[PDB]
Amino acid sequence: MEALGADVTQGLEKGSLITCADNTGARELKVISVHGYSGTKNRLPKAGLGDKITVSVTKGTPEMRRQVLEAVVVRQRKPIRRPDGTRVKFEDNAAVIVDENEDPRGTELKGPIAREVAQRFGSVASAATMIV
Amino acid sequence: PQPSRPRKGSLGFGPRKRSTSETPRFNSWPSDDGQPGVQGFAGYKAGMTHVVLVNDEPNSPREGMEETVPVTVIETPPMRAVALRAYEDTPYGQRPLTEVWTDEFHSELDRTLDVPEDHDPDAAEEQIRDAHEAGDLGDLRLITHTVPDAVPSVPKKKPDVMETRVGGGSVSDRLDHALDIVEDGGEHAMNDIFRAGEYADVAGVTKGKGTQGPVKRWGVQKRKGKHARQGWRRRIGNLGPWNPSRVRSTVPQQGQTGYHQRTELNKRLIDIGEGDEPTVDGGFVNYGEVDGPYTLVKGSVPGPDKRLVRFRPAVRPNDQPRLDPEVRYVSNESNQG
Amino acid sequence: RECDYCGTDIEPGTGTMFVHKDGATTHFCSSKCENNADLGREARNLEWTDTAR
RNA sequence: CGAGUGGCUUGCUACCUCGAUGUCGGUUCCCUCCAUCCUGCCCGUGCAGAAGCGGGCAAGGGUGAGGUUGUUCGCCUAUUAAAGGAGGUCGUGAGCUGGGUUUAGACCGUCGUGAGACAGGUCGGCUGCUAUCUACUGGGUGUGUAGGUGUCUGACAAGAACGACCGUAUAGUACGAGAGGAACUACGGUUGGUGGCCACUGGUGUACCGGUUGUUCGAGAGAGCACGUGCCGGGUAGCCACGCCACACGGGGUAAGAGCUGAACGCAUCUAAGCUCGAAACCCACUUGGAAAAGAGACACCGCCGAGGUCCCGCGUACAAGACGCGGUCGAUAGACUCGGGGUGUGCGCGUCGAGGUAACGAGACGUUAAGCCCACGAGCACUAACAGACCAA
RNA sequence: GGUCUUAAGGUAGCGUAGUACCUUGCCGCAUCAGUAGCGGCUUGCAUGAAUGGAUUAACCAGAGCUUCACUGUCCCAACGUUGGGCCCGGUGAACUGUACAUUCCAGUGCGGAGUCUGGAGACACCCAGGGGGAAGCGAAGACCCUAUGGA
RNA sequence: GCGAAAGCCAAGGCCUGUCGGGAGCAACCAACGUUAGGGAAUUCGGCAAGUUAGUCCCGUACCUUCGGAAGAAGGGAUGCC
RNA sequence: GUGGAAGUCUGUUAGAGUUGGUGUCCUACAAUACCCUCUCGUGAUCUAUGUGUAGGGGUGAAAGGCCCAUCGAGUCCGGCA
Ligand SMILES: [Cl-]
Ligand SMILES: [Cl-]
Ligand SMILES: [K+]
Ligand SMILES: [Mg+2]
Ligand SMILES: [Mg+2]
Ligand SMILES: [Mg+2]
Ligand SMILES: [Mg+2]
Ligand SMILES: [Mg+2]
Ligand SMILES: [Mg+2]
Ligand SMILES: [Mg+2]
Ligand SMILES: [Mg+2]
Ligand SMILES: [Mg+2]
Ligand SMILES: [Mg+2]
Ligand SMILES: [Mg+2]
Ligand SMILES: [Mg+2]
Ligand SMILES: [Mg+2]
Ligand SMILES: [Mg+2]
Ligand SMILES: [Mg+2]
Ligand SMILES: [Mg+2]
Ligand SMILES: [Mg+2]
Ligand SMILES: [Mg+2]
Ligand SMILES: [Mg+2]
Ligand SMILES: [Mg+2]
Ligand SMILES: [Mg+2]
Ligand SMILES: [Mg+2]
Ligand SMILES: [Mg+2]
Ligand SMILES: [Mg+2]
Ligand SMILES: [Mg+2]
Ligand SMILES: [Mg+2]
Ligand SMILES: [Mg+2]
Ligand SMILES: [Mg+2]
Ligand SMILES: [Mg+2]
Ligand SMILES: [Mg+2]
Ligand code: NA
Ligand code: NA
Ligand code: NA
Ligand code: NA
Ligand code: NA
Ligand code: NA
Ligand code: NA
Ligand code: NA
Ligand code: NA
Ligand code: NA
Ligand code: NA
Ligand code: NA
Ligand code: NA
Ligand code: NA
Ligand code: NA
Ligand code: NA
Ligand code: NA
Ligand code: NA
Ligand code: NA
Ligand code: NA
Ligand code: NA
Ligand code: NA
Ligand code: NA
Repeated sequence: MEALGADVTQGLEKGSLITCADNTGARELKVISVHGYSGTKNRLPKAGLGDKITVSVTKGTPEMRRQVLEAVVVRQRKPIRRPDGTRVKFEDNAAVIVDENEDPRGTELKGPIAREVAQRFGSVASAATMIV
Repeated sequence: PQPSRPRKGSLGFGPRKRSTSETPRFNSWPSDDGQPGVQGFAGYKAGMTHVVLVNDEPNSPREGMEETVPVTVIETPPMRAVALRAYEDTPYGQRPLTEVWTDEFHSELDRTLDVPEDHDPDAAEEQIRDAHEAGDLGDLRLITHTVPDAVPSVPKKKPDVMETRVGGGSVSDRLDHALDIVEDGGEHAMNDIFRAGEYADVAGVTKGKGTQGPVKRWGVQKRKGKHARQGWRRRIGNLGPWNPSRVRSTVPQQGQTGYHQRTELNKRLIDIGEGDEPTVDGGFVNYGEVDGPYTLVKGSVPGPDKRLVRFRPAVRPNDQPRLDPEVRYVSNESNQG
Repeated sequence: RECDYCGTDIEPGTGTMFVHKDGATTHFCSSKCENNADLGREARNLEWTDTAR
């Protein structure tokens, strides 16, 4: 994919329960797989900010609950590094449900978002209230 | 069916034993392209700090922007090419022919050598040129030594002698270039060989660690789960199959780890200066204060502070030289805190 | 820049930026400040801090 | 239908061991095979393109994570370039595990008059040993080559030191009615592997500083104990990874294949002689080791009554013994002191305030006080200690 | 089949059961995915009434399963603490030993060789290590068969 | 302090759970502390470890043989002067 | 409200027992040990001393358990070379 413009220490794993930063009806997400990723023996597959993960809907409306959708990691508690040296970290781990075209499924994006995510997912970017 | 997995550690840096010489020895040299010149230099590792740089890469979207880059500070005072050794091409490879020395010796070179009292420079020179006429002259390298006395932080005074090669235009011209350098007093500087922005190959003898287990030495796993509580924690599963009935040298075992020679490739020379521009507040931990000829190398360099490290024009660079990078800032913040 | 906690100048090429839930942004110069902050301590109440000085 | 190859399955045999070659499955760690799953280079196509399908060369590298089940096998999910198969005593219990088979207890079903049985199911049910030899990983001491110091050479040896993916431009282009939709090349990043390093982020940090509970030293001050820190908060150096740096291309020769010239055979023919090309595979390149390479190496200088080395002494860029490196008054090697640089977070005492209380008394607040205490780093500094001196050696 | 063996011919219930071979039975719940677990169905290889059947509150170091919480069990390991380990003084065993023995790759052989055959490699001695091999050491195999053996 | 509990300390006893010296003291082992993000992905199985905790106040489901379930669960408080 | 029942509950009170760690040990400290964990703890309770039952016989809330490290028939000597 296109360079994030930031070094990332993946803070998530396959099976990780994160927050769905949108009004889709899905509240809690469960990481299932990481697009384009292949690990190594015994290594639990890792996901970080800026990744397109496959997700399962843990909590939310009966309609969205138990579905398998794609999503983008917008926030993560583990730090990330920027070109100027500074580390950046969030208050939680969060992703935004997305379709085949990488367009957000929902209409509104709750909470802040990382600027680096913009260079990758524009439609998600141009849907954010805050961009840190 | 038991998933595959690359072996633990590389088999290319062995045997994993203690190095023969604390002073590194390059086993390769750059090609004879440009004008006659010495193909290497040396200094002494001091420590690390970060530098703020302007993006030099033309292919980067960030080109021209501020950029924080890790740097290892190395005190690189002038060295002295005390002699010219010529090798001859024999049916068994290259062999040292003769050496052309000088008279002007550094006051403390005898702490290592049996300095020449009676030497015939001309004769050796003649022998070298006669061999050249015969078409048997291999290559030409200069015997060099450092001036640890010039570096206060470094306790040693006993100079580190090492042979560096001279790559020049023609054999006839670089021979002369060599002879000249030597005749004077062999004094030369990092400026003479390098320029900020060029990529160098830094060789050095890594930080020693004594004997270490397979886990640290080869990166094998630790016993996991229940296995970890049985009496085995950091020992591998087995030394090998039933057959062949012997332990193969390729299995990860305990031993000397650290204090090995390593030659890191493509190290960008962020800046070659002089003075105390790079010194950290409170002094470089376990080293001291830097106030003299120095070199700022991008990233890490093998070895501990105070160790001797060697330079060489990258023999296999991937990028094109991007001369004299713009340094907008060099951290002088204390390395304690 | 300046540490949003103690007030000293953040040495360039250092520090962390904690992004808050609401979207707020706090630049810390060190873990010491981040940790005193996590304890609920206000920079104004701690003497060693420039903010207090 | 016919001819075979393999030795993974199953069966057959009864050669080997019953004065015992520890089971299945798993794990961990190492090497290998090719009948190739991916990746490289190719041929055919019912090959427009894109996506495929079938075949050839090829074992360099890769071939991963999970849900049920003891399972091997297999079924299933989501990722993937692909998630290939097989050998090494069905590799691996003087390595681990012990869920299953297969001891002694017990139940259920079936069978039996019964003890009790089951190629039925089920719960419980132990893992011994100080390595003599050999093997290898690393470390030394000697002898050989036949005085010493420093620098090298390179027979050979090891490597995957690099493998793979995604994205952008090319390009909405070639191709195509349209839908759809490539490539050469140039770039940016990711993943896996590898080697090193700690400025930065992170962990540790029973160095250190502060808070505080119980108790003891009469109170105060200041301390001990509470498991090898009472607990809580912060945390330097170092060591680390979760952090940071580096890890080609290009040549040469080939395979499959594409061809040139060309005869046997006037023609034709990539082959028979000859030649031009062409794989992630081979060789070089690069990295690491390597004078014990018995052809036991080369150079330079010093020295054979003196070059050099060992011991001794202060120490570490080194370290399990040994080894290694540096310094030794022609000195900054170590300690003390003083600074600098750091960690804590504002000392004892005193003054004012303090809810109240007649007063006694009083938890606490502010000032003095960026205070007090502390530092595994740096510097200045010969003050103390590197003294004295011994030995060996052509 | 719409009686016959042998007296009767499975009633209440429970049921794929700690009993169900087929079997991972089918449907559902739950999970991304559930040979598990629970519920329903149930023709039950071969359930069933004091050989007790069904049900059931409380109890349980009893067997299986799910959720919240928790966390170095794991990703993937690091640093530290105490006792060892290493070096020195003193004390001071045992196991084991046909002989020889620096081996490695192949071969051969009673078909699982340090010793045979062919090659390769190999200067001697010593220290530390983790245990690949000596079909390592330990026990005249518990398994299986045999004995005109035993209990 | 509820206590014949812990922890600390008297009286009384002891340094005889009877080999020492040295190396910042390496690998490896036994006990153990702390580990960012994730949070059972480990494994036959959460085995091991961890979490919770004392006292008072509020409050408390299905089910039940009416005893129980029940400290269900959940919520709040807690020092000193 | 009183009362204070219980093969009642919590409990390393004393005391008794022995679930997991398949830890430590496994030429042991020990021919059944050590540590943590865990169960009972007013009763069919635990325990000292004395006393009875003897080998095809005892004893047995039954495991073929136990009867002095000896048990699907104790130990000793004899039959016995
Ligand atoms: Cl996955
Ligand atoms: Cl393991
Ligand atoms: K046998
Ligand atoms: Mg695994
Ligand atoms: Mg065990
Ligand atoms: Mg630092
Ligand atoms: Mg800092
Ligand atoms: Mg064996
Ligand atoms: Mg083939
Ligand atoms: Mg291979
Ligand atoms: Mg096997
Ligand atoms: Mg195998
Ligand atoms: Mg074995
Ligand atoms: Mg065993
Ligand atoms: Mg053993
Ligand atoms: Mg078992
Ligand atoms: Mg079982
Ligand atoms: Mg069983
Ligand atoms: Mg203490
Ligand atoms: Mg069922
Ligand atoms: Mg009846
Ligand atoms: Mg032979
Ligand atoms: Mg026998
Ligand atoms: Mg039998
Ligand atoms: Mg009989
Ligand atoms: Mg953690
Ligand atoms: Mg699991
Ligand atoms: Mg698993
Ligand atoms: Mg437990
Ligand atoms: Mg009771
Ligand atoms: Mg109790
Ligand atoms: Mg009695
Ligand atoms: Mg029985
Ligand atoms: Na253990
Ligand atoms: Na053990
Ligand atoms: Na074995
Ligand atoms: Na065959
Ligand atoms: Na067979
Ligand atoms: Na035998
Ligand atoms: Na096995
Ligand atoms: Na291959
Ligand atoms: Na499976
Ligand atoms: Na075997
Ligand atoms: Na096994
Ligand atoms: Na075992
Ligand atoms: Na080639
Ligand atoms: Na030699
Ligand atoms: Na019946
Ligand atoms: Na009971
Ligand atoms: Na731990
Ligand atoms: Na062995
Ligand atoms: Na004594
Ligand atoms: Na009453
Ligand atoms: Na016990
Ligand atoms: Na008897
Ligand atoms: Na007798």
